[PDB]
Amino acid sequence: WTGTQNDLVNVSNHHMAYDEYKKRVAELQRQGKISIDVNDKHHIVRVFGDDSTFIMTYDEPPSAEEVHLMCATFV
Amino acid sequence: AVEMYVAVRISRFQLEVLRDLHDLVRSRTYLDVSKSPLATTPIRVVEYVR
Repeated sequence: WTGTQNDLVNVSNHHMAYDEYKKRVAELQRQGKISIDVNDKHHIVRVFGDDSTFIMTYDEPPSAEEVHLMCATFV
Repeated sequence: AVEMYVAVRISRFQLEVLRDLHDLVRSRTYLDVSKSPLATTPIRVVEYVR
């Protein structure tokens, strides 16, 4: 059951990280940085054993430095 | 002397003369943003409170 355990753990902490990343992004939005109207709609997490990926979609694509700011906030 | 035998001349001219200094003032219109300021951020719908 090693693969099942690895993918169960990997998909668990991802939700708890996204939960607080949303709070940090909301904090940045109320101040002047990422700006409003940059809000994701669907987020999908894919796990294959240890390795995992995270995909978030947007209606209006944020500019280049917005991507850096949000990626740094998430990491 | 610096001109030649035939002279080129002008028939009509229009110039404005004034009699008093008080007449020298005119008027133009402005917006007075104190009560009707210029707009920004046009009307939008509400979908993302935060």
